[PDB]
Amino acid sequence: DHQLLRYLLDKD
Amino acid sequence: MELTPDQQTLLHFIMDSYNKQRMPQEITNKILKEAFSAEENFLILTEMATNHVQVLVEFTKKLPGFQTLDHEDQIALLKGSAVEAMFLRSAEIFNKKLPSGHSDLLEARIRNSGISDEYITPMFSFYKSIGELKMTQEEYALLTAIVILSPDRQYIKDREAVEKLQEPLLDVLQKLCKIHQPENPQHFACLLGRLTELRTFNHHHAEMLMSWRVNDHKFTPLLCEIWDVQ
Ligand SMILES: O=C(N[C@H]1CC[C@H](OS(=O)(=O)O)CC1)[C@H](C1CCCCC1)n1c(-c2ccc(Cl)cc2)nc2cc(F)c(F)cc21
Repeated sequence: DHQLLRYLLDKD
Repeated sequence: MELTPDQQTLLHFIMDSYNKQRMPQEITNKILKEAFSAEENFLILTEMATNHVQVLVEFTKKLPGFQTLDHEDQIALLKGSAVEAMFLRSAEIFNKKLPSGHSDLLEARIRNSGISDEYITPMFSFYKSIGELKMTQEEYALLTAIVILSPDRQYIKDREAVEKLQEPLLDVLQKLCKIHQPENPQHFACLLGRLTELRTFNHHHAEMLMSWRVNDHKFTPLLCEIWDVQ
């Protein structure tokens, strides 16, 4: 899983 | 031959976005100031690499059209390019001009950082091959964008959408190579050829880190996602 990457990609 | 107004706009925008990284001086001053143990260098590496991932995601998000891509393809592009972008940025920093004898000390310090000898020779061969191309700042910024927007990455569902975003960056880079180095008509081809050499760092990235001469290999949760490490 890449939940931190997904979070950094989807924020703002 | 000359860049069009739209291409000049694209180029300055990529440059501004790329410049949000740490200064090469900050990085080299730390390595040159004092010799560190393999344990101290491993900790410097993980901190530097975690910050680079953050900066890379911010740069990637700014690439024209990246946000319009399928969300799973966005992750695949990021995961597929992170290690290569980190080595290309290390090669850029390695080849920045420093006072007499400083680059020799920088090289000696990296050689003795804790990394295994089997990975030192391919790493310096790449950094030196990059350095012989005498690349400008714009060339590193565009090459990094080209590396990220690679349509041939594993798990990419819609390659054509990625090709469309990569094509205008390749066009700008080719024009710059023809402008910057008109005496060397092979400059564009050699820049693209180096991208093939860069991909070899993927196969052994995990092994490079795990073979660092330290007792414990502690990584951050963000590096664990991007690198193939636990
Ligand atoms: O920290 C680095 N590189 C980063 C790359 C991202 C940059 O971030 S940004 O903010 O500018 O984008 C900061 C430096 C490392 C250092 C880490 C401490 C011990 C010596 C190498 N390093 C590498 C290296 C070598 C093996 C692997 Cl497995 C990984 C990278 N090669 C190097 C070559 C240079 F010249 C150097 F200064 C630094 C080098």
